[PDB]
Amino acid sequence: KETAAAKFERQHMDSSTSAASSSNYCNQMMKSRNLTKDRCKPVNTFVHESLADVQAVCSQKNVACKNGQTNCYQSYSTMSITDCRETGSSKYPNCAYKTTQANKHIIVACEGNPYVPVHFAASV
Ligand SMILES: [Cl-]
Ligand SMILES: [Cl-]
Repeated sequence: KETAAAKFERQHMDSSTSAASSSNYCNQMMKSRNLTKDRCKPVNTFVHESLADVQAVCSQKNVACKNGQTNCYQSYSTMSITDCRETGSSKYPNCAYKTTQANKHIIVACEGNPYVPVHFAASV
């Protein structure tokens, strides 16, 4: 199995682009990251920052997670992100996503040793 840290990297990191540049970004990335293999993953966010900047969020503002957990952290600054969500015209295996680029603070849940992001919670 994939470790929790590696799964977070695979699903959310995209340090190779500064931002989504086309409406087809989500369709291409969801496929490239294998998120449309067994089913169409309904929602997913990609972060366009270096891995080190994202891992550093685990040392930033500690805030509560929606589920009540207390290992969530919010980034002090805004980051370049792309939210990908299936449209109503999406049916596996023909997955289709709406791409929405934005600059916002991210919230992640951290764990382990080293203590790194394991779950993408939300953006503000
Ligand atoms: Cl994979
Ligand atoms: Cl997500």
